[PDB]
Amino acid sequence: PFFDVQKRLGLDLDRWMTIQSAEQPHKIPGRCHAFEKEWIECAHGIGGIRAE
Amino acid sequence: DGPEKNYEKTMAILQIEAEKAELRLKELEVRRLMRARGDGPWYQYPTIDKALIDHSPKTTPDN
Amino acid sequence: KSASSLLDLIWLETILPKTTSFIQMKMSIMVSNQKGLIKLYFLSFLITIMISMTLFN
Amino acid sequence: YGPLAFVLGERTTRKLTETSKVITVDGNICSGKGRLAREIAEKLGLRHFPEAGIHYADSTTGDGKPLDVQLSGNCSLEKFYDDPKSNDGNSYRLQSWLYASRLLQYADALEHLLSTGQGVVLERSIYSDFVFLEAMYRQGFIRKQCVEHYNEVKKVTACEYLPPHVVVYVDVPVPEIQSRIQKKGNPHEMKITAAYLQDIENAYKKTFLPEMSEKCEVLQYSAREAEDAEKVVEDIEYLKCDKGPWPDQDDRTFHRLRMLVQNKLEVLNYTTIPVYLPEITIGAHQSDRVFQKFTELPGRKYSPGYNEDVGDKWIWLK
Amino acid sequence: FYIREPPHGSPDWLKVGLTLGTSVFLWIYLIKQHKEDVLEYKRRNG
Amino acid sequence: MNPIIYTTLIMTVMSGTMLVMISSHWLLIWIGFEMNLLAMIPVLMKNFNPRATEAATKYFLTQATASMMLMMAIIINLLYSGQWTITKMFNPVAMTMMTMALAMKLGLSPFHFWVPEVTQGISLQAGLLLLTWQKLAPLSVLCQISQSINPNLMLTMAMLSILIGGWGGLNQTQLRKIMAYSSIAHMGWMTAVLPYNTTMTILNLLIYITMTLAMFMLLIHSSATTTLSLSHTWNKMPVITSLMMVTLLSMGGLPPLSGFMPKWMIIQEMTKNESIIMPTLMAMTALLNLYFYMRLAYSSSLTMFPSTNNMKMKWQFEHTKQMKLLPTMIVLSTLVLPMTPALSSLN
Amino acid sequence: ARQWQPDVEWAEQF
Amino acid sequence: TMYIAFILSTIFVIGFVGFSSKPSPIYGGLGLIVSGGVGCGIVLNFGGSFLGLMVFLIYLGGMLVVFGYTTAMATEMYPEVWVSNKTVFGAFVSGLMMEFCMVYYALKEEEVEIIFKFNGLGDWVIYDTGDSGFFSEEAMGIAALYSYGTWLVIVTGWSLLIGVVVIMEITRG
Amino acid sequence: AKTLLHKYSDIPEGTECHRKAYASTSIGGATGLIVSAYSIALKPPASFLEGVARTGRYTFTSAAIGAIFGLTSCISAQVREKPDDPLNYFIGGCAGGLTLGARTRSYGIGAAACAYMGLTAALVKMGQLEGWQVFAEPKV
Amino acid sequence: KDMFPGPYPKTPEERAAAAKKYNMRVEDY
Amino acid sequence: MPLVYMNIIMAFAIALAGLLMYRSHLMSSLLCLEGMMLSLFIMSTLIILNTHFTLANMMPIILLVFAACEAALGLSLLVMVSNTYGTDYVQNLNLLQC
Amino acid sequence: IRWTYARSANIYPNFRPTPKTSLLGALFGIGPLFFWYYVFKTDRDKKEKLIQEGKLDQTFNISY
Amino acid sequence: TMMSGRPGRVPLQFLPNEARSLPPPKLTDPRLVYMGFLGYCSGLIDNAIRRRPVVSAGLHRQLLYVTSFVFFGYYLLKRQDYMYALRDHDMFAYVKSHPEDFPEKDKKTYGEILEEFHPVR
Repeated sequence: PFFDVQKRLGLDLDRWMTIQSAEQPHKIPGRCHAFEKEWIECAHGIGGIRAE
Repeated sequence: DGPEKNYEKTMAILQIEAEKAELRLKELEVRRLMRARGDGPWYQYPTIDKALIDHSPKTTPDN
Repeated sequence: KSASSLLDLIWLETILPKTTSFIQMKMSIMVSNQKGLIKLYFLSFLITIMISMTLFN
Repeated sequence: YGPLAFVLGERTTRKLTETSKVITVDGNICSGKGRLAREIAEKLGLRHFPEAGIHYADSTTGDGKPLDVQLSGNCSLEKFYDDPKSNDGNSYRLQSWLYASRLLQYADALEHLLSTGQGVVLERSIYSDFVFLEAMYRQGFIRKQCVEHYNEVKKVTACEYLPPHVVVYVDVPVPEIQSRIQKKGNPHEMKITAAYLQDIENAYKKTFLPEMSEKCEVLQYSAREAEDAEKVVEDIEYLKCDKGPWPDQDDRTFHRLRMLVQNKLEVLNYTTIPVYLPEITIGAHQSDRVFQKFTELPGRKYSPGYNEDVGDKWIWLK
Repeated sequence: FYIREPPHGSPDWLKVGLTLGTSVFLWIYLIKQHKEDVLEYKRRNG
Repeated sequence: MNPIIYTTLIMTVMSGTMLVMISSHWLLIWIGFEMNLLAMIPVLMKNFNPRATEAATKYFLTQATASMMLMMAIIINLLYSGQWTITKMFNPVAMTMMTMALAMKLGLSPFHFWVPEVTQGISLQAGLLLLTWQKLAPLSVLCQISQSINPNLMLTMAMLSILIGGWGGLNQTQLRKIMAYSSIAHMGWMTAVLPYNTTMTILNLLIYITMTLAMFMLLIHSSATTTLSLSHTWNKMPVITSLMMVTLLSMGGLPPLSGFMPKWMIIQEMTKNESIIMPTLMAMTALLNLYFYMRLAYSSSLTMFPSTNNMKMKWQFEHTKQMKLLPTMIVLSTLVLPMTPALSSLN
Repeated sequence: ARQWQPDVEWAEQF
Repeated sequence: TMYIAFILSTIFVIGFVGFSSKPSPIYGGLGLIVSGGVGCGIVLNFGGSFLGLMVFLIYLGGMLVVFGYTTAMATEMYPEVWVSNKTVFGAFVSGLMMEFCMVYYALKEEEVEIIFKFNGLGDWVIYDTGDSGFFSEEAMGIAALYSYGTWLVIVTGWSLLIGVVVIMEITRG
Repeated sequence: AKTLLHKYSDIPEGTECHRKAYASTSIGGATGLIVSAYSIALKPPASFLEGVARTGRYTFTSAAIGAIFGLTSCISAQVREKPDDPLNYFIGGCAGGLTLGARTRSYGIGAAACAYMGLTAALVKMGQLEGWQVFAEPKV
Repeated sequence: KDMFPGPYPKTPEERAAAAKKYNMRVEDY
Repeated sequence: MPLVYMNIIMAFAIALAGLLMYRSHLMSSLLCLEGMMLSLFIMSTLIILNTHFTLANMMPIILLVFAACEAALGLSLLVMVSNTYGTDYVQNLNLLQC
Repeated sequence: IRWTYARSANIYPNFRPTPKTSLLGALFGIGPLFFWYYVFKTDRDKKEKLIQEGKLDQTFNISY
Repeated sequence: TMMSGRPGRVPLQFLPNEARSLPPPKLTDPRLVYMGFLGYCSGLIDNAIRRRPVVSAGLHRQLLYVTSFVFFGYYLLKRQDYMYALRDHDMFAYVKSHPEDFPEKDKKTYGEILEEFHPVR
């Protein structure tokens, strides 16, 4: 039971550290920012089964 | 009552139950196909939201 | 003798009800060893972890 | 009272005062301890609890009137006096029932003390009830297994209660007690032997009084000394309060004790421990019949206040 | 009858009134909700 | 323990479970598990006894090992994926380690050994929390990662859990140990359908929670911890033992009682996926649980045992503590079978 | 005549 | 000196074997001390100055309270060392042999797959060629705990306070 | 695990009876080693030699059961010329149960083990022939 | 409970007790 | 993977095996717990530093905090066992069976 | 009472699966079953064969 | 997990706004009546446990039991109907959008199909 209260109330409790492509202090990019960005934008909304 | 009342009631019941059986088989096939392909509104396991990605000038030019 | 005792009150019962209940009782005694020592079932946990890693990869 | 009251601020330490003490006036059979206890209660202002008998629980529950022997107690002191070696187990059954009655009495006393704040003057106590049991065992009325069951029951219930601050003991000798009994009038009491009273005195002076003196002060008075209530009261008013574990009590343990003593079924939880002694083990058919008889008493069928037969009304909205 | 007055005793008219009010309010809210749902269902279809 | 402190500890346990069921980050799930353990240990030791200390130590050791394995699995998944979100785990070894850790937290066999001991050591009040609320977080985590769960390992654990729970329940005369083994069997039943349909796992969890709440509250209302002590309850309060018999029959999975709902739906879902041997074996093995429930029903209500003389005094007094949820939990655990099509609301 | 109604010997088995 | 990290990791494994064989807890203490110091060295070598010094400092303070207890609770008239019991010595030797076998297999055979796939090349390879500028990236990311990780701060603080409460409740009898 | 399973199943029925028996023996030995390890963990032997003896006894019993089952099944398939009949596996399972009874030295254990094992082996053969899935992949 | 049929008598004491139970003589039993 | 990752994973495995295999004292089990926590810290720290996951550099500190929280829990349970039995021997935890 | 108890309730507790008892039980339980199965199976096979080849007369067998 | 990942599903929402297009369950629904019956049984058991007249004591309490059970049952039934309607709608849409996977079969009457006759002798 993933009660997604964050998406409901709009709060951001831990989605800021889930990925290294998110906003980071002083805009320090992750070592694989480009690859993760491509993977996330490719697999956005199509579902996990298709994304695999 | 008349013998035709039970006749028509039986016809209606048979129609309803046959529709139920056909719908159950259809639902099983639909669920199997959706789970196998993941191209429908069901079995849509979540992925990373692309709104978290920061499209701002980073520190290193090669991003 | 051949029916009333031998089959009904003896073999029929021995073949299905009595045998099964006895097996279940023995398994109950085995599982509930009434030891309660961490040193034993933590080693069992280690063995289980190793076996799961070997089998299911 | 509950956890909410403790959180909101109701603390028993505020209620405790100089005279917030539990006093147990002990003594041998017909030692006149009752008059001394009453006189102590009158002058110190404390509440007096007459010694718990067979029908003490009947007084606290219901109409306050004793129930039938078949229902409330299933034992007789008179039968024990007549035949102390009966094969019905009446002796040990009576002893266990009296221990249960005194356990309830002690709980009610502590409750009253912890709620109202007024002190309590009890006659004997669960701590002093073992004297009779030991005397019965020494006389041979009850066997060893009954003593073992009594010890098992006692060690689980008495531990949750604080011993009395003051233990007043009357020390009327055995021959004087025999004379009083033979002049009292009750033939059943006259049937009491000499070794029984002697063993009662031996237990009192060997185990109870020394052990109580280990915990707190133990005042002692003879027949003449106990007849001066002012003298006994003055001693209590000048006793060293250090005696007893009560100064070692905070609002936490007081909250625990007050929660315990308000739930009588929790108080008597371990009284009915499933030890199948033939002297107390009531059979299934007899248990069913006696319970059905109890349930048919006026006011004993439903919970208090919902018995329409005894005048309770508004039950539909109650 | 009882030497100690019953812990329930005379009815707790506060609690009884609260219970009755809650039940009546629940029934009224349920009826109003059902009416609104019927009206909305008719509106969204015709 | 101060009531304020006890309420804070209970709220901390609940907040740990809600953190596990609410976060989207693996680190926060592990944090919620840690908070649950930290606030559960003193709750286990509310009443100080050597048995309570032993139960707390064993529970702490087991949960600590499970949390270490879970964090190792999380770290390996991060290493092989660079992801913290609760999603399709991208490493099979990490998946296996996490499955072992979560099974150890739930008490799925062969990680079942601590449950009968910890349950017996703690009081009924703590046992209820341990056997009902402490199953929410690991089950939620398993339901979130059911896609990546290796079906073979989970099914083996479920079948072993059912077998071992039934076998262990037969040799037990302590009520708390019987409840612990029944909990193990029901956890196996719940985890059997995890790879297939998680809503059936949720339904089974709800039904089991209602049944166990009813049973533990009846035990508290009777202050009974052994079969002999519970037997005396027929004399003082026959209603309690009759309701206990009904709830035991429900726990056995006998229709038309509510306990038939989870087993029926689980068998349905497992047969929809062409698994016919496993549900049949599970149904047959449930008969051991039904056996020890029936034995308890005999000793408690169906047959009357010898009481003691001192129950006469207890007859006069009425229970003061009132559990307001007990009638509702009894009703929901016995007479909700005509309401199965409500399954959709759990979707 | 009556129902068997477990005795102490039976009860001590449990 | 191109394999400093590998040597430190081997010493890490050695210390883990040392306190995993269960000698007297006093000796397990220095085993954990060595392991923590060498892990701090590894983290320093990978650029984690603050993180490595942090593990070093915390474990140094934590093992002290353990030592206090070893002399109060786990105090055996004859405390046992790694060469005092054949069980402890056997565990120590088995751990050392396992470590040596895996090290030899990893080194002489470049690609080694025991459970995961390990490459025999030096750890220097995986390092990045980027420039952090006027930054201590680890320090900035850690300091982002009070700006970005407000929720983490709240939960950790609550857990620490509840930990104090739990310790007091447990150690009260 | 699956390596031994495919070392036994890939051998066709009624062919290479020696190798089939060896594969079944290996499977039985692995099962016996697992059982011995669990028994040592849960029920600790007094001495190392006692543990070795217990492990040897359990492993030998399990390996003998597996070898006898494999030999009996393959011989039945060869002689009867019926590779796809569950009766072969039933006979093999009953032979394994008889060997288990012999090792435990109990006629009742032998007979019960023969019956149950034969039934289970026949069920396994039927599942192999038909396609029964003990662990069914989630399909819905 | 002792006046019900039991297992096969083995010791002469058991054979005497069974004979007494069935209201027979030890020699005749 | 680099060999340092292999060494750290092996250290975690060894500590886990040690914890699962008690000998006499409960103190050594807590030592193995702390060792596993330290190994996990080192693993996570190396992973975060290597991938330059800046915002995730605070994860090992949180792990360490909850690690020493569990250590304090263990220490308190240890003192209670010693107070109740005189020794921290794991064999004294025997009342609860099955 | 003893006669009734020994006839019904005391049989199994005093039963020991000796080879004599086991063999008698087998030959009396599954023996007749297999005998009747053989007889009836042979009869049914003969009837079915006669029906198949058309050499069995069923002129007025319109009730079965 | 089927319906959990449906697009547009708002988390922690008992009744979506799209559910209002469905007819609400009638207040005379047998399921709602059974919910009221469960509430009444809960009230009776509450009276029995507290040792008060089962069928008469505390009419307000039993009324509250029935009202709460009916209220929650009505909302629960509405959600259940919405979820089943969603299931049917999604199934129909998937069938419509995938004609190849669900092809119409040739309709052969029994006069054409040959089903073997198994005699009963």
